[PDB]
Amino acid sequence: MNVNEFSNEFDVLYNNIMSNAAPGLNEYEKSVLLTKAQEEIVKNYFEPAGNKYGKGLDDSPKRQIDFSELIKVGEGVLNTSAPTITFDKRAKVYDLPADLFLVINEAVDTNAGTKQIVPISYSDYTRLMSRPYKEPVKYQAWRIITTSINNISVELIVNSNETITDYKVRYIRRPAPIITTNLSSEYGDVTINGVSTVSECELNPIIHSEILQRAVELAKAAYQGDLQASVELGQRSE
Amino acid sequence: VSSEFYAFKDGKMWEQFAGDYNMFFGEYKPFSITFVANAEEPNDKIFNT
Repeated sequence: MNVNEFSNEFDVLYNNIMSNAAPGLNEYEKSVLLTKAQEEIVKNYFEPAGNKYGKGLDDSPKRQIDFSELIKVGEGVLNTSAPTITFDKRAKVYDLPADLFLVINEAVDTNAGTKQIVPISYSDYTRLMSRPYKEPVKYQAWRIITTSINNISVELIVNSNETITDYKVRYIRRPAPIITTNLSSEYGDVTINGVSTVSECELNPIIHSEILQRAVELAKAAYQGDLQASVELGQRSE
Repeated sequence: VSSEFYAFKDGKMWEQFAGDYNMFFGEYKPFSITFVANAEEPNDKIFNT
Protein backbone atom coordinates (compact mmCIF):
# COMPACT_ATOMS: atom_id res chain seq x y z
CA MET A 1 0.00 0.00 0.00
CA ASN A 2 1.07 3.58 -0.62
CA VAL A 3 1.91 5.88 2.28
CA ASN A 4 -1.33 7.78 1.67
CA GLU A 5 -3.14 4.44 1.74
CA PHE A 6 -1.25 3.64 4.95
CA SER A 7 -2.48 6.85 6.59
CA ASN A 8 -6.07 6.51 5.40
CA GLU A 9 -6.39 2.86 6.42
CA PHE A 10 -4.69 3.74 9.71
CA ASP A 11 -7.40 6.34 10.30
CA VAL A 12 -10.00 3.73 9.29
CA LEU A 13 -8.68 1.24 11.89
CA TYR A 14 -7.56 3.68 14.56
CA ASN A 15 -9.84 6.72 14.96
CA ASN A 16 -12.68 4.19 14.93
CA ILE A 17 -13.92 3.99 11.33
CA MET A 18 -12.98 7.61 10.56
CA SER A 19 -15.41 8.96 13.17
CA ASN A 20 -12.98 11.41 14.85
CA ALA A 21 -13.92 9.68 18.12
CA ALA A 22 -10.36 8.99 19.35
CA PRO A 23 -7.27 11.16 20.01
CA GLY A 24 -6.29 12.96 16.82
CA LEU A 25 -2.98 11.77 15.37
CA ASN A 26 -0.53 13.80 13.29
CA GLU A 27 1.34 12.63 10.20
CA TYR A 28 4.71 12.71 11.97
CA GLU A 29 3.35 10.56 14.80
CA LYS A 30 1.81 8.13 12.31
CA SER A 31 5.13 7.87 10.47
CA VAL A 32 6.97 7.24 13.75
CA LEU A 33 4.52 4.53 14.80
CA LEU A 34 4.65 2.85 11.38
CA THR A 35 8.46 2.79 11.48
CA LYS A 36 8.40 1.32 14.99
CA ALA A 37 5.83 -1.21 13.78
CA GLN A 38 7.94 -2.39 10.85
CA GLU A 39 11.00 -2.84 13.07
CA GLU A 40 8.85 -4.75 15.58
CA ILE A 41 7.38 -7.06 12.92
CA VAL A 42 10.83 -7.72 11.44
CA LYS A 43 12.31 -8.59 14.83
CA ASN A 44 9.31 -10.74 15.80
CA TYR A 45 9.06 -12.69 12.52
CA PHE A 46 12.81 -13.35 12.37
CA GLU A 47 12.94 -14.82 15.88
CA PRO A 48 10.56 -17.83 15.92
CA ALA A 49 9.75 -17.32 19.62
CA GLY A 50 8.57 -13.73 19.07
CA ASN A 51 5.52 -14.64 16.99
CA LYS A 52 2.51 -16.87 17.65
CA TYR A 53 3.35 -19.59 15.09
CA GLY A 54 6.82 -20.49 16.37
CA LYS A 55 8.43 -19.92 12.96
CA GLY A 56 11.38 -17.70 12.09
CA LEU A 57 13.00 -16.56 8.85
CA ASP A 58 12.97 -19.59 6.52
CA ASP A 59 10.51 -21.89 8.31
CA SER A 60 7.58 -21.24 5.95
CA PRO A 61 6.99 -19.62 2.53
CA LYS A 62 5.20 -16.65 4.10
CA ARG A 63 8.28 -15.63 6.10
CA GLN A 64 10.43 -16.04 2.98
CA ILE A 65 8.25 -13.65 0.98
CA ASP A 66 8.11 -11.33 4.01
CA PHE A 67 11.89 -10.97 4.25
CA SER A 68 12.49 -11.28 0.48
CA GLU A 69 12.78 -7.55 -0.27
CA LEU A 70 15.30 -7.02 2.57
CA ILE A 71 17.82 -9.75 1.70
CA LYS A 72 20.98 -8.10 0.37
CA VAL A 73 24.29 -9.66 -0.70
CA GLY A 74 27.35 -7.48 -0.22
CA GLU A 75 31.12 -7.76 0.06
CA GLY A 76 33.09 -6.88 3.17
CA VAL A 77 35.95 -4.40 2.80
CA LEU A 78 39.36 -4.84 4.42
CA ASN A 79 39.96 -2.53 7.39
CA THR A 80 43.69 -2.10 6.69
CA SER A 81 43.16 1.69 6.69
CA ALA A 82 43.23 1.72 10.51
CA PRO A 83 46.14 -0.20 12.14
CA THR A 84 43.95 -1.34 15.03
CA ILE A 85 44.82 -4.20 17.40
CA THR A 86 43.23 -7.64 16.97
CA PHE A 87 42.50 -10.30 19.59
CA ASP A 88 43.80 -13.19 17.45
CA LYS A 89 47.13 -13.34 15.64
CA ARG A 90 45.76 -14.54 12.27
CA ALA A 91 42.71 -12.23 12.14
CA LYS A 92 42.13 -10.02 9.09
CA VAL A 93 39.78 -7.20 10.08
CA TYR A 94 36.93 -6.53 7.64
CA ASP A 95 34.28 -3.79 7.67
CA LEU A 96 30.66 -4.76 7.04
CA PRO A 97 28.10 -2.70 5.10
CA ALA A 98 26.51 0.26 6.85
CA ASP A 99 22.89 -0.69 6.04
CA LEU A 100 23.15 -3.95 7.98
CA PHE A 101 20.28 -5.25 10.14
CA LEU A 102 20.88 -9.00 10.55
CA VAL A 103 23.44 -11.46 9.16
CA ILE A 104 22.21 -14.88 8.01
CA ASN A 105 24.93 -16.28 5.70
CA GLU A 106 28.61 -15.38 5.36
CA ALA A 107 31.34 -16.97 3.25
CA VAL A 108 35.01 -16.39 2.44
CA ASP A 109 36.85 -17.33 -0.76
CA THR A 110 40.44 -18.36 -0.01
CA ASN A 111 43.23 -19.79 -2.15
CA ALA A 112 42.29 -23.23 -0.83
CA GLY A 113 38.62 -22.70 -1.66
CA THR A 114 35.34 -21.28 -0.45
CA LYS A 115 34.67 -21.81 3.26
CA GLN A 116 31.39 -21.05 5.01
CA ILE A 117 31.86 -18.82 8.05
CA VAL A 118 30.66 -19.93 11.49
CA PRO A 119 29.76 -17.20 14.04
CA ILE A 120 31.58 -18.53 17.11
CA SER A 121 30.55 -17.56 20.64
CA TYR A 122 32.82 -16.03 23.27
CA SER A 123 32.73 -19.36 25.14
CA ASP A 124 33.23 -21.60 22.11
CA TYR A 125 36.32 -19.54 21.23
CA THR A 126 37.87 -20.25 24.64
CA ARG A 127 36.86 -23.91 24.39
CA LEU A 128 38.35 -24.50 20.92
CA MET A 129 41.49 -22.40 21.56
CA SER A 130 42.44 -24.59 24.56
CA ARG A 131 43.18 -27.56 22.27
CA PRO A 132 46.28 -28.78 20.35
CA TYR A 133 45.53 -27.54 16.84
CA LYS A 134 43.53 -24.34 17.52
CA GLU A 135 42.31 -24.05 13.92
CA PRO A 136 38.89 -24.50 12.28
CA VAL A 137 37.78 -27.58 10.34
CA LYS A 138 38.82 -27.96 6.71
CA TYR A 139 35.58 -26.45 5.35
CA GLN A 140 34.72 -23.65 7.79
CA ALA A 141 36.06 -20.34 9.09
CA TRP A 142 35.54 -18.41 12.31
CA ARG A 143 34.34 -14.84 12.86
CA ILE A 144 34.26 -12.67 15.99
CA ILE A 145 33.44 -8.99 16.45
CA THR A 146 36.15 -6.53 17.50
CA THR A 147 36.67 -2.78 17.90
CA SER A 148 34.19 -0.96 15.65
CA ILE A 149 33.71 2.80 15.26
CA ASN A 150 30.25 3.87 14.01
CA ASN A 151 30.30 0.69 11.90
CA ILE A 152 30.68 -3.10 12.26
CA SER A 153 34.16 -4.63 12.07
CA VAL A 154 34.64 -8.41 12.13
CA GLU A 155 37.77 -10.48 12.80
CA LEU A 156 38.04 -13.19 10.12
CA ILE A 157 39.96 -16.03 11.80
CA VAL A 158 40.75 -18.38 8.91
CA ASN A 159 43.18 -21.29 9.10
CA SER A 160 46.84 -20.32 8.82
CA ASN A 161 48.87 -20.72 5.61
CA GLU A 162 45.88 -19.30 3.69
CA THR A 163 44.88 -15.92 2.27
CA ILE A 164 41.48 -14.22 2.00
CA THR A 165 40.44 -12.96 -1.44
CA ASP A 166 36.73 -12.26 -0.87
CA TYR A 167 34.24 -11.91 1.99
CA LYS A 168 30.60 -12.08 0.92
CA VAL A 169 27.75 -11.30 3.33
CA ARG A 170 24.08 -12.15 2.75
CA TYR A 171 22.35 -9.90 5.28
CA ILE A 172 18.96 -8.36 6.02
CA ARG A 173 19.03 -4.72 4.94
CA ARG A 174 17.95 -2.03 7.39
CA PRO A 175 14.33 -1.11 6.53
CA ALA A 176 13.71 2.42 5.34
CA PRO A 177 11.31 4.72 7.22
CA ILE A 178 7.60 5.01 6.44
CA ILE A 179 6.80 8.73 6.04
CA THR A 180 3.43 9.95 4.77
CA THR A 181 4.29 13.58 3.99
CA ASN A 182 7.18 16.02 3.78
CA LEU A 183 7.85 16.75 7.45
CA SER A 184 9.74 19.97 6.65
CA SER A 185 6.51 21.63 5.46
CA GLU A 186 4.58 21.92 8.73
CA TYR A 187 7.21 20.84 11.28
CA GLY A 188 10.49 22.68 11.79
CA ASP A 189 13.09 19.89 11.94
CA VAL A 190 11.89 16.35 12.71
CA THR A 191 13.16 13.08 11.25
CA ILE A 192 12.47 9.36 11.63
CA ASN A 193 15.87 7.83 10.81
CA GLY A 194 17.52 10.88 9.28
CA VAL A 195 14.82 11.29 6.59
CA SER A 196 12.41 14.22 6.24
CA THR A 197 10.63 13.53 2.92
CA VAL A 198 8.08 10.92 1.87
CA SER A 199 9.43 7.37 2.16
CA GLU A 200 7.52 4.42 0.72
CA CYS A 201 7.76 1.13 2.59
CA GLU A 202 10.66 -0.92 1.22
CA LEU A 203 8.97 -4.24 2.07
CA ASN A 204 6.76 -6.78 0.36
CA PRO A 205 2.99 -6.02 0.51
CA ILE A 206 2.52 -9.21 2.60
CA ILE A 207 3.40 -7.57 5.93
CA HIS A 208 1.96 -4.14 5.16
CA SER A 209 -1.38 -4.99 6.79
CA GLU A 210 0.47 -6.45 9.79
CA ILE A 211 2.49 -3.23 10.09
CA LEU A 212 -0.71 -1.18 9.90
CA GLN A 213 -2.39 -3.26 12.61
CA ARG A 214 0.67 -3.13 14.88
CA ALA A 215 0.84 0.64 14.44
CA VAL A 216 -2.86 0.87 15.32
CA GLU A 217 -2.29 -1.14 18.50
CA LEU A 218 0.73 0.99 19.41
CA ALA A 219 -1.29 4.17 18.90
CA LYS A 220 -4.17 2.81 20.98
CA ALA A 221 -1.85 1.81 23.83
CA ALA A 222 0.05 5.11 23.81
CA TYR A 223 -2.90 7.50 23.41
CA GLN A 224 -5.79 5.63 25.09
CA GLY A 225 -4.04 3.24 27.50
CA ASP A 226 -2.33 3.28 30.89
CA LEU A 227 1.07 2.13 32.14
CA GLN A 228 -0.11 -1.48 32.09
CA ALA A 229 -0.96 -1.30 28.38
CA SER A 230 2.45 0.17 27.53
CA VAL A 231 4.30 -2.45 29.59
CA GLU A 232 2.25 -5.30 28.11
CA LEU A 233 2.67 -4.13 24.51
CA GLY A 234 6.39 -3.48 24.94
CA GLN A 235 6.87 -7.24 25.28
CA ARG A 236 6.32 -7.57 21.51
CA SER A 237 8.95 -4.90 20.78
CA GLU A 238 11.77 -7.48 20.55
CA VAL B 1 -44.61 48.82 16.54
CA SER B 2 -47.88 46.85 16.75
CA SER B 3 -46.81 43.16 17.11
CA GLU B 4 -43.45 43.63 15.34
CA PHE B 5 -40.04 44.75 16.62
CA TYR B 6 -38.27 47.38 14.51
CA ALA B 7 -34.89 49.09 14.35
CA PHE B 8 -33.45 52.25 12.81
CA LYS B 9 -29.89 52.55 11.52
CA ASP B 10 -28.13 54.61 8.84
CA GLY B 11 -31.33 56.53 8.04
CA LYS B 12 -33.50 53.48 7.29
CA MET B 13 -35.95 51.31 9.23
CA TRP B 14 -35.00 47.62 9.49
CA GLU B 15 -37.66 45.11 10.47
CA GLN B 16 -35.97 42.50 12.67
CA PHE B 17 -36.55 38.75 12.80
CA ALA B 18 -38.00 38.74 9.27
CA GLY B 19 -35.07 38.35 6.84
CA ASP B 20 -32.48 35.62 6.35
CA TYR B 21 -30.41 34.37 9.26
CA ASN B 22 -27.17 36.07 10.37
CA MET B 23 -27.69 39.07 8.04
CA PHE B 24 -27.74 42.30 10.08
CA PHE B 25 -28.41 45.50 8.12
CA GLY B 26 -27.34 43.76 4.91
CA GLU B 27 -24.00 42.61 6.39
CA TYR B 28 -23.14 39.07 7.47
CA LYS B 29 -22.02 38.82 11.10
CA PRO B 30 -20.76 35.53 12.59
CA PHE B 31 -22.10 33.65 15.59
CA SER B 32 -20.01 31.86 18.19
CA ILE B 33 -20.26 30.15 21.57
CA THR B 34 -17.48 29.86 24.15
CA PHE B 35 -17.80 27.51 27.13
CA VAL B 36 -15.14 26.56 29.66
CA ALA B 37 -14.25 22.85 29.85
CA ASN B 38 -13.31 22.30 33.51
CA ALA B 39 -14.21 18.81 34.75
CA GLU B 40 -11.98 17.27 37.41
CA GLU B 41 -10.00 20.50 37.39
CA PRO B 42 -7.38 19.31 39.97
CA ASN B 43 -6.26 16.76 37.35
CA ASP B 44 -4.27 17.58 34.22
CA LYS B 45 -6.31 16.57 31.16
CA ILE B 46 -5.57 16.17 27.47
CA PHE B 47 -8.58 17.37 25.47
CA ASN B 48 -8.96 14.78 22.70
CA THR B 49 -12.35 15.23 20.98
